[PDB]
Formats: sequence, structure tokens, C-alpha cells
Amino acid sequence: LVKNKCVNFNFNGLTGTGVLTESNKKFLPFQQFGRDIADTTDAVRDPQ
Amino acid sequence: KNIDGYFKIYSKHTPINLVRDLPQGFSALEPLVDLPIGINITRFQTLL
Repeated sequence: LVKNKCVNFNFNGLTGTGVLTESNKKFLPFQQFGRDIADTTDAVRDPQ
Repeated sequence: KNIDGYFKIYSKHTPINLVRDLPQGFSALEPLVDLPIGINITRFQTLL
């Protein structure tokens, strides 16, 4: 895992390309993604 | 509910006090499980 640096990625088959940072977005135990008003993948949780 | 090989469950365990009926108040049900079984289910029965 790399941070603060533009990377391609795939998580768990979720893909996309972004800048993965550290975020205080309290997720849920079963929660996988985050999303956003525009319906655009936002936060994720590192599967491992 | 059964969709696409998936029976699915959700749950809540909540304290109440009413003897008669479903308390009036809102809380919603995270999944526990998914079972990739592939049965077809038209009926069911509880057990005691």
C-alpha cells in the first residue's frame, strides 16, 4: 500500500485510480466502500 | 431473502418492553450473512 501518491489501484475488485490517504471516516463492520453525493467511490477500507 | 444464489440475512437484537406488539420506533438491519447456496425457497417454517 502506498499513500499520498497517485496510483492506480484495485481493492477487492473495486478498482479506480486515486490518491489513497488516511481518513477519519468511521465505516461499518460490513461496510465495504464509501461513496458520495455524486455517487462516486470515495473512501475505502483496506481489506487486509 | 433469496436473490442470485444468495439467501441473505440481516438482524438486530434490541431491548424493548412491550408484551403485545412490535414497538414503534426505527432501527434498521445490517447484514450478518450471505449464503451462496442456490436453493429455491418457496416456503419455510420456524422451529422451537
